[PDB]
Amino acid sequence: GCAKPKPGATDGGCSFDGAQIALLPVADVAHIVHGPIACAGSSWDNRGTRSSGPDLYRIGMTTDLTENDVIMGRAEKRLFHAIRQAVESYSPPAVFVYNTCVPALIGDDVDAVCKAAAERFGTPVIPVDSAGFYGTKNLGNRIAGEAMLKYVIGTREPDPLPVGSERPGIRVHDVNLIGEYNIAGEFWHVLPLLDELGLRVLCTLAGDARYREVQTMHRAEVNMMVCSKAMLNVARKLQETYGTPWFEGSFYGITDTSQALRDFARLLDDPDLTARTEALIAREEAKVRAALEPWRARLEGKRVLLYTGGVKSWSVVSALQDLGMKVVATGTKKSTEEDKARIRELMGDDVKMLDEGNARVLLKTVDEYQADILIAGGRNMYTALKGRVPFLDINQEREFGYAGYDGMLELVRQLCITLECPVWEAV
Amino acid sequence: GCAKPKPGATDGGCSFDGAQIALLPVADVAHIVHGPIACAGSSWDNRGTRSSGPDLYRIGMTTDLTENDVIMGRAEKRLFHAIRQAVESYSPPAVFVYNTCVPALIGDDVDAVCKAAAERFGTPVIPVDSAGFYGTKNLGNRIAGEAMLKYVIGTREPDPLPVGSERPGIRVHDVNLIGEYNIAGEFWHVLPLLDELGLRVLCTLAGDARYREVQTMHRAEVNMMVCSKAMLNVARKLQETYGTPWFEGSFYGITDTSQALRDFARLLDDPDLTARTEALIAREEAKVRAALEPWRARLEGKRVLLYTGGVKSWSVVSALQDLGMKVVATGTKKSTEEDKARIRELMGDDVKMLDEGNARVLLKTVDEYQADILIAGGRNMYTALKGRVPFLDINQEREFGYAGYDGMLELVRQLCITLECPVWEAV
Amino acid sequence: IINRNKALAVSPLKASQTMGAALAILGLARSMPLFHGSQGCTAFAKVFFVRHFREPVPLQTTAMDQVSSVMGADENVVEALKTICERQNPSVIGLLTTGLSETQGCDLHTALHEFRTQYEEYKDVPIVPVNTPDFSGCFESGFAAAVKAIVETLVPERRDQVGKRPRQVNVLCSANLTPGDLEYIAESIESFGLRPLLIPDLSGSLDGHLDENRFNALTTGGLSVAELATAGQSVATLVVGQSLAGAADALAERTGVPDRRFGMLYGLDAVDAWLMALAEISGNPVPDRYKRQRAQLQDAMLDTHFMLSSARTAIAADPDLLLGFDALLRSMGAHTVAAVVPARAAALVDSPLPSVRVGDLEDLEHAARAGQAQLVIGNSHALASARRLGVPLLRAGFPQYDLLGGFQRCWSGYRGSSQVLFDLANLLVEHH
Amino acid sequence: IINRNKALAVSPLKASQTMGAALAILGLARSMPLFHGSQGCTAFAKVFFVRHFREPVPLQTTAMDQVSSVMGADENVVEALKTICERQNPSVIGLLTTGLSETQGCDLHTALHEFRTQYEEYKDVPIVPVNTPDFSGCFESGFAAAVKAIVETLVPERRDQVGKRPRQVNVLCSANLTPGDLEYIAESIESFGLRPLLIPDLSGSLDGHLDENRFNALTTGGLSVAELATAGQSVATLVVGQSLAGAADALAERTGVPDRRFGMLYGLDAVDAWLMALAEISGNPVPDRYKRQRAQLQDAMLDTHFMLSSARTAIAADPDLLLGFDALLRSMGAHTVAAVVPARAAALVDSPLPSVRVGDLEDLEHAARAGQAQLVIGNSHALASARRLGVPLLRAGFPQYDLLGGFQRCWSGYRGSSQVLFDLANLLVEHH
Ligand code: SF4
Ligand code: SF4
Repeated sequence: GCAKPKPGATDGGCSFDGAQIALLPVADVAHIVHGPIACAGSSWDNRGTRSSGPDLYRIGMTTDLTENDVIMGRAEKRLFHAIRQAVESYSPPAVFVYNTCVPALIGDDVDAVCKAAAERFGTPVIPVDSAGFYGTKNLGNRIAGEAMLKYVIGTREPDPLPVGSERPGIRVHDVNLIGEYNIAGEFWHVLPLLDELGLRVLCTLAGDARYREVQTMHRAEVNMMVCSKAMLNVARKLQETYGTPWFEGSFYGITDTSQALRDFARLLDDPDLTARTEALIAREEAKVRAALEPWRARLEGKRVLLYTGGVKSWSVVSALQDLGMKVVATGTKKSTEEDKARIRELMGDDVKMLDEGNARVLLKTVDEYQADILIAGGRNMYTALKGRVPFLDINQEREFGYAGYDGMLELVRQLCITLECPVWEAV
Repeated sequence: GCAKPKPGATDGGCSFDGAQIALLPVADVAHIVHGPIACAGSSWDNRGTRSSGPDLYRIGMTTDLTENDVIMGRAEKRLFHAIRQAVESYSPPAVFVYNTCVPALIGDDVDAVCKAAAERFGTPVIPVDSAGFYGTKNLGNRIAGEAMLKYVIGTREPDPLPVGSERPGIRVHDVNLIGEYNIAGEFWHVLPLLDELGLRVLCTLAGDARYREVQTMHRAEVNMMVCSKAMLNVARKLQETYGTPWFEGSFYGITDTSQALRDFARLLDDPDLTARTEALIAREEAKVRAALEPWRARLEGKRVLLYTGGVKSWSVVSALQDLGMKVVATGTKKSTEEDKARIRELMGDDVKMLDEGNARVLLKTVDEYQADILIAGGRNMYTALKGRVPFLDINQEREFGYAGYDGMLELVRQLCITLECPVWEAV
Repeated sequence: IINRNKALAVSPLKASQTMGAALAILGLARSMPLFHGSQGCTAFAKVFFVRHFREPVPLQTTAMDQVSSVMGADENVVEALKTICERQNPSVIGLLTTGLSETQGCDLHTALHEFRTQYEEYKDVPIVPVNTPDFSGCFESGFAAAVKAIVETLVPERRDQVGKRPRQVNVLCSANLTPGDLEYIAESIESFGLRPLLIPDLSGSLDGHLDENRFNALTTGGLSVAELATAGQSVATLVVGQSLAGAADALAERTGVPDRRFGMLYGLDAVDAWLMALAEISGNPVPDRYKRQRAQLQDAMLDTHFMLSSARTAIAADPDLLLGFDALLRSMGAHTVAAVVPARAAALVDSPLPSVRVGDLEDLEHAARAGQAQLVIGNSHALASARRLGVPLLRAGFPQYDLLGGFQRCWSGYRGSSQVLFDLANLLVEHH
Repeated sequence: IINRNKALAVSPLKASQTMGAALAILGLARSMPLFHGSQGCTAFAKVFFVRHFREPVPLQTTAMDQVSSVMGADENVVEALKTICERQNPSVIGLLTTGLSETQGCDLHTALHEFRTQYEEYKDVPIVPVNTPDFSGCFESGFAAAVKAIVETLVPERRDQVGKRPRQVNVLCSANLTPGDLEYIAESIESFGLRPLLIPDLSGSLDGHLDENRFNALTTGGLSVAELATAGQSVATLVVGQSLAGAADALAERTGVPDRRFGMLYGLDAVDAWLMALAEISGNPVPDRYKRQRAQLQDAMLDTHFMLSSARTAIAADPDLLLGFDALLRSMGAHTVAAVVPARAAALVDSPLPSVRVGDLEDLEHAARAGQAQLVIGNSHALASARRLGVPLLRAGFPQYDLLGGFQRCWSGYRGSSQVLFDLANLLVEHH
């Protein structure tokens, strides 16, 4: 689950952070943070997504609450004028106000201030209530889904497919990807496969997405949970409210990519889609397997320690699993039941109590199994580096690269670059 | 004149250097230096011209004579194969081979090797025979003109003016600019004036020039010597061989620019051109004078020491002269009769014997008159700087900028930048 | 004068007091900063710093709950102090208030007296308490405020007057001194035969500095409380950067050591006076080395004067760096056409600038565009502003996550100064 | 192995022997190089250098006439020596043969004995004679040959064996050591309590280094003949850069001082062994400073390993720099995919590269393209090659007229090395 013990595995970030991880990759929107600088300032350079157009989500926006403003009351005045500023200066399609510990405490009415602002100025303003102290990032991810109820609701109908018009295919198959964040532009590797099968994605939920894309989500024919289970709540609420079926898959590894595409085929039901999807997987497996053989000698048989940190990390396992590296995973008492249940299957009906111990447990735990690389996410990078151990970030946020068939092409490259690096013996 | 005294004012560079200064700004051509690396290597980064297209004159080319090649005879073999290389690899319109001390000494027959290469390969190869030891840069400048006799010779007729076609003007007035090197792209400041008056420039002799432009030079109606008197020999030989009249002027300063345009008007004779040229000068003087008044306070009354170093430097004097700065010029025994005769008019029927003394004479000579800046060309830059005196390069080669009406706009800016710099008091 | 406005901050220049106060404690050896606030506050600060120095950074959380509406956090602050003390056993701990915990007043001193009663924990583990709400001041002031607190918590008092013995020179370092600035400042001092006590010392804590596989609490630190104790006695104290006046005052009242303070160490005058004050403090003369570098700098001014004389620049930096870069540039004839600061800060009279703004990068872009910046000085956040003008960036300042070398650059002194002229010269030249 | 070809040189990588031999004399104090050749040869070499150091440079001309077909230049060489001697009165003069004068054989020694008879001029003004035809070898070999000549012309002989007294350590510097390399080499030595005699010393001659309004003959010089004379006696001689083996041999036969030579001082190993050889020569240990820097470098390797591990690079440099950069890069997992050199040069076995080419920039561009250079290290002349690939440049090497800071960069040692990793990392990162 999750609870928090002071200075013990106490790092993870608020629900606000969590909400902002999920809503920011909606590029053309204005993303106003309603707090003091602790909140905005830093999380702004940010991480991950790549846009193929608008870069508004890259502009740090925030009502910059001075102390006077919290000698209560002014907090609201500012926000109202902060939206007026966003709307006139940048004219966004829509505006998202994120709530924060200070303003939640002094009782700030985000919702009502937002609605007033919608009406007076004419730009949809969506309130995300997830100040940090509510809980963890996951919680903020979920609160981000909930708010997309007052915006997903077909506040708008699916565009008419473009006059382009792929012939003999039922180009009329609409779908959604929930939780794909086009991080490092990785999704650019999957989208062409979808397009080939004639699957129109109404919205990649926070992956090169635009506001007007989200509006139309209820008309999807099949929703798909991309790793993220933090948002099971949207797949289910869409299912229950519009009848739209769903599944879970990842786009990391040959197996999952093939499987994700496979159960697209059988969920929205067509024999032409189905025959074509086998043809596609046919072609791609052929391609990728062939391009990977030369590399098998080099990485094959290397031991990887694996650590989960909120990072959707069982996905990567699917990948390197098939290649042939022995994997050892572990969660930390403050793990989801997801992690621990998966850590279970993978190996040993015992440890996922690696405790709240940082490198202490972690480092020595690498040593224990004689692991070759540690894989875990940016937090645990410097414990790996300084403990003179090879490392490989679990972020699609980054500039690699790792999904679909062609993803693995640089996953492999990235593993060798580090675990064959002559710098390691030199320290 | 010129003669040379060992380690005394002994810097100036060969006739090869001189020839290369004159022929290099023919951009699309291949410019092969037939020598050892002393010759090419360095002079290659080069200086000055700006091209509006082809950058081949920027590629260092040279036959790279090893010692074996000068255990005579191979010298010629190489060159022949050197042209064959330039012609196949870069397909230039034409190719220019420059002669050099070592190859002139061992008797290398440039002319014949060139002609052989022309015929076998079909690309005009022009031989420039001006190895360093013949004399000075000026000499190399003159040898560069001579060689353009076997190429200027209408080896080609003037293009038909473009279907553009400026109406009511006798757009049919052809001219040449001999010795304008479009240095720092400065000529881009004059060309639009000429275009307005409907004077077509057949060729700016070595200023954004192309091979096929030079070919057509004999059909000019009026030739114009731009500062360079080192090339009086072409203006005259063109005049005597095709009857084409000429004059001398500079495009530095409001006066000369207006005067150069004026005697264009009265040389090729038209009352419409004439009335229009007054109109132009009318407009431009109005413009520039107006844009210069605000600066007059700042530079007015500053004393400039002026030194000639092969630099066409009496031109700049015309400029700052009108602005109001008191000018004191000086030449160095190894000066042309040009310099000394002009130094004469400017001031004092005595000194132009500043001797071969470097900073010794120079520095103290700046101090003598309490000069504010010294102006002389890149050689004397560091004697000025380190003698803690303001400086301003006499190169149009550079990235400023100084000709035509709009040129003075940054001459003034460049003067202030240095002689109002707080760095001077700090040393 | 200083201009301000309201009301939405667009791409903020400013970072929190409570982060800036956190890297001051980060410059004590074997230390551990502790935010009294919810966990995201620290998880954000942490990311900020590691992406800067690209090296791990220790930072923990009071972990205020949704019930930070009920029990102030008495329980939280206390269990945090007991937890760390017993888990990594710091040489020092930093107790920092956030915007959240300050919303009450948050019984700072008290919670610490609530963790100055129970205490099977030794005690003798010093604790620096700082008040630094996200909602006031800024990074730099934040930082300068944890130096006031560091000074006052550690040894200032009992001894005095007669506590001024050795040839030890105290240096009060400000926030925008990098390890490479700090090394210059220390090597510079040592070369006069003095011995620096740097307060505090990021040189010690932040680079690649260790030989254990794991370094838990910053052990690769700067100031040992041990040796900070001895700041009481010492010939003089040098104050580097105006942001630290209030700390030079605290330092100076509790001991008797006389301050000779001031500027960021940029430009001729700035380093001239630094060396002089050092020659005086120690009698012996300016080493031949810095005699030479002054000559090297003067020459760099002659060679770069063409390009920098009259350059329009726009600077988006903490007040100290502003004044430091303004001075440097003005010794070249460069005009700073646009200065944007995060918060009011001393450095009144504005320095010689007719004016400066508080209002961050959106303001910079438009102020820069107004007076025609040729060049913009600022942090990684400024790339975008610069790139959105048509203009070169020279980053300085304290978020630089996009530059491998940056956290470590020596800006200070004769070579530092001269290298900065090379860089502006080179940027200006190639974008022209 | 080393590949070559013919026949037209396109954008040459190479510069003349006779120029490189000219900056070695340029690193003696109060010296004046004299080309025996026509004037353009010097007027070119001058431009080259001043555009590099951006400071004045003394260089004169024998001034061979069209009549350099008749009287060899007897008269010319002699009148040139008498003229300078009597005009600026050098501490040393360099006599250097060009392509032109060598075309005869040019009675070098003789013309100098023709100016070792007449001589109302004192004499006692040493003269170094060097044979350096534009038509053989290259800049670096040029340079290493005027060091052999410098060594042999100045004091080597009479004394011996018993001439090896103090704790003075000789350093034979190669051509691609910048003043900032030489200062690191000198400060590095001095920090062990040794005292360096740098042979020769560009540190002294080339930066902004003077206080007279005019400096005629380089007075801001490196090596005093005065102090070069004392190289006879000295504990050991350190040889930096393989180009200097023939000079290490000359130096070593005439005195008895034992050499410990080699690499460009790049990377861990390179500097480890530099410091060790120093600890050994002097008994005392490696100062705490360089103990730290080695820790700093190792960290810069961990942080830049992501970007540099497996980078394709292409290098267009003198053989020394090649091997120096190759080593550094290989310690990172970087592949040098294309190495282009100006001339054969020792460093046979090629080092560990399967091969290297002599043939200059046109070759580099195509070799680079062949193996997919991601990055190109070279001089200002390489911009165009780099810009014509789609690729970043990091200049090093001896024409860099387009970069204000460059003639002066310290490449060497732990910080030098680490700063080079920051630079490649940063170029690689932003072009991706
Ligand atoms: S022509 Fe003569 S002086 Fe001129 S660069 Fe060539 S060899 Fe040297
Ligand atoms: S923990 Fe609270 S105050 Fe801190 S960054 Fe998160 S929302 Fe903002």
